[PDB]
Amino acid sequence: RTTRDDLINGNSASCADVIFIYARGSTETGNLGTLGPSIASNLESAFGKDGVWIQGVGGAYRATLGDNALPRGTSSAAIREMLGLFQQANTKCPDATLIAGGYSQGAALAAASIEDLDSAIRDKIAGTVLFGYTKNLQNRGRIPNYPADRTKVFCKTGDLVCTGSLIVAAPHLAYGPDARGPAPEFLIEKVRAVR
Repeated sequence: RTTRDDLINGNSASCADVIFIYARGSTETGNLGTLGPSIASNLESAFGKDGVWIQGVGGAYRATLGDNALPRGTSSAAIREMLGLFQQANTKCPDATLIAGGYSQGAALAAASIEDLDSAIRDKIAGTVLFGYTKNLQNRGRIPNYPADRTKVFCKTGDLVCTGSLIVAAPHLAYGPDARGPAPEFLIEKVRAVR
């Protein structure tokens, strides 16, 4: 559904080979929102249901509208939450390949948490997909400290949050097809290339 806690509910003896951590958009449902379940179903078709753990960023990430106006596009508490989930994946499942994603405020959250990681865990994140990336212009289409070749930004023409605004126009609401197809396809290609 819109809530997946496979990492938090898993343990070191049940580790999947692939762990996907995803941050939803502002005021979205569960911990996966509108796009996360689509990405998860496509990953599960490729790796098998037991080949991948799906984990949304819940806990202290409350995905409030107002926190988009904070300097990094989200709150420091949300960033600590997603950093703790990357650390939990690295500690519980040292051999797992990580992949990540986020929509809107969740894209700003994924970018800030990846920036703030140490290199040992960051280098385990084989690919990251961002949709409606609210810091696209500000970060010049990149995630700080993370390679461009591991990054795939879905920023539709006319999605004004990708050009420095916070206005949500119809292209911001149109990432469903990307979440069902090219975004999980990119993550799967990066995981296959490493494993």
